Amino acid sequence: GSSGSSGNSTWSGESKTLVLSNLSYSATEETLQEVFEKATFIKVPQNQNGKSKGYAFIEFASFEDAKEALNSCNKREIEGRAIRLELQGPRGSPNSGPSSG
Repeated sequence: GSSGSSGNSTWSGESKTLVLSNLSYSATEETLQEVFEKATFIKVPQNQNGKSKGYAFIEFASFEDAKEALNSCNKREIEGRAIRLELQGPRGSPNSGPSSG
């Protein structure tokens, strides 16, 4: 959390469910099933018409696999649209550090 892109950081927590965002309507569970092979289950919420709300819910065996794909898949260009992945769950927090000991 800051005013600038940092990258993949080790958050104090573990989640087997990955939160996909920036999904294209043209993209469906089918396309996702290709990007995530370890994904034990893929969910893509669409609209009454058939348009992806703009996000998705990926499921894995554990925080192990989920992170394995979330580390790479991160910012995956699908159907001409960059998709982001974030470990679903609570909002963790870093540990202050004024002076190292």
